[PDB]
Amino acid sequence: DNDEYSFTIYFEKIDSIMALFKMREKILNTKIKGVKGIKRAIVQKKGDEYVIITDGSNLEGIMNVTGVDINKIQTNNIHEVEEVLGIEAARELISREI
Amino acid sequence: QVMIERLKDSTIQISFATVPGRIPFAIIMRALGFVTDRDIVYAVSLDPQIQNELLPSLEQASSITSAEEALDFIGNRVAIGQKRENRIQKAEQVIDKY
Amino acid sequence: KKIDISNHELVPKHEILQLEEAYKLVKELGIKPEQLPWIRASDPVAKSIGAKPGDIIKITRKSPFTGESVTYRYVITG
Amino acid sequence: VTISDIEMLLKDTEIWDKLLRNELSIEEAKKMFDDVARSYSKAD
Repeated sequence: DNDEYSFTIYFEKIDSIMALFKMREKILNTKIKGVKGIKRAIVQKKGDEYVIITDGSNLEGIMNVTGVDINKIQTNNIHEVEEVLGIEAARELISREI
Repeated sequence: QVMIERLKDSTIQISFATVPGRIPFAIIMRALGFVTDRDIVYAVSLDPQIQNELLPSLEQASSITSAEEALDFIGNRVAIGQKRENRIQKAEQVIDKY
Repeated sequence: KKIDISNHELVPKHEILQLEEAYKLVKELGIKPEQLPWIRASDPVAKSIGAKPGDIIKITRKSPFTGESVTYRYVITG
Repeated sequence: VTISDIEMLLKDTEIWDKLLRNELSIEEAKKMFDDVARSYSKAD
């Protein structure tokens, strides 16, 4: 530890000018929360209920998320729902999208 | 046209039309008369923060520490299956012309 | 993943047609059985009802023109 | 895997063709259908 909101890693094992920047970039690319694929989520009010509009698409991950109505989720991706739900669901989604 | 890249691994490569492939920055710097790494990092800038980014590119050319080694590296890039002499004069002439 | 998807609002109703009904349909339509639209046996909905290749699946769908519309698919290997 | 699926498809087509020509009745057609299904479900 160094400060209230600042620390330092010492990497005493590695002895190379190369791969130190690689470790830095690997650290900078580490996920801390959220599900993969989603960029940002926005809460909106449609009627008397609250919905979430998402700039990413990850159907299975959202189905795994607690507090999500699995039987009413709708997505913009047709191949995802085709692989997850089936071919008739993909047909209906194509009709609705057009 | 001369194009300069900054790859994912914090290295800088210069590649133009005549010479195939990419050439590391310190290689071209040595071929043009900059032998000491301090000379390169002070010709780039005087800012320590900017100077810190030159380290991977500086060390990627630690094998080549003389102008002639850079010159015949460029020659090997452009001239294949020739002796050292004609290689170095061809490399220096293509550097001085194109 | 054990989540059941047969209750999703995009999924129509799938049924396995008996051999007599399939034979009557094929004779009345004047076609070979493989001339109907195909459905893979690995489809999640087809797998949920234990469909096997060679069977005919009857699908009931919502429709703004007639309420419920019935179509047929042929189960192929895949 | 793929060859077993192709053999399944070919045998199903043959059974359907035989049934459509009235060569065999319905119950033995069903027995052939599910016998082939069980026989080729082992590989899958």
